[PDB]
Amino acid sequence: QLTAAQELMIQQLVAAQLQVTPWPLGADPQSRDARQQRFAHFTELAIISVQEIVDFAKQVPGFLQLGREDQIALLKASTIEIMLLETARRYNHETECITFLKDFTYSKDDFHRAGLQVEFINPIFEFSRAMRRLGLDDAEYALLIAINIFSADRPNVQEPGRVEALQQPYVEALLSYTRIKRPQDQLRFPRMLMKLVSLRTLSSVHSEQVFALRLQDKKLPPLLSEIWDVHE
Ligand SMILES: O=S(=O)(c1ccccc1)N(CC(F)(F)F)c1ccc(C(O)(C(F)(F)F)C(F)(F)F)cc1
Repeated sequence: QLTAAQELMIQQLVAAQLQVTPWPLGADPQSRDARQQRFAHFTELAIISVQEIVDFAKQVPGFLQLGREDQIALLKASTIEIMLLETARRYNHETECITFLKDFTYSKDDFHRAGLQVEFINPIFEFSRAMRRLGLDDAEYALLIAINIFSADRPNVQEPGRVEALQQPYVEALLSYTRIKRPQDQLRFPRMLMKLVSLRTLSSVHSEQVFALRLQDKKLPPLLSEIWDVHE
């Protein structure tokens, strides 16, 4: 059984988890102004997602207690990973679209029309598609978000032992939650760890998608820019 202390951390997380420039209508796909406006749209969707991800972290017990520079380094690393996680949650398997809202849905071709490469769009859609077979519930997603944020090995983490100590009760809760929910499915927890590793691959591919877009003269807005640009 889950201990009281685990049922409490899950509930806080779930409760905490409860808490634009228009697509260019009928513009040519080859059109450069249209490709810029599609990019700017996604960019603005993405800005609302870091906002909500930063507001969610502030509510994870311990996070605000951490070094200001560690907060930022933890948020820097995991933003794209958490966005990817959420995209998967919201994927419409009938329609083959990542949904942001409800009338805001995007196919592979939508992303291509914004100047993105198949090298990035294909693996994001495959990850979304493969997440349904895992059948995660609210609590499992939330636990996974919290463990993703408390990753001791991110670039520029100055207090990794503190970060790991904060992670452990969440990994431990997740383990026991999976054993309770699916006693017969002993591959479930390792599958969850496998997604974490996928997220680090897709975070890396996202980074080079951002770089290539710079070579096409497409610049991220300041807020996203400080998260994702490389510069020497
Ligand atoms: O799901 S996203 O976060 C997303 C962003 C905006 C609108 C809808 C969905 N996303 C796809 C992913 F699967 F990776 F999560 C996404 C994130 C970031 C980007 C970009 O960084 C930018 F600039 F558009 F925001 C880029 F296009 F450069 F890759 C594009 C798509």
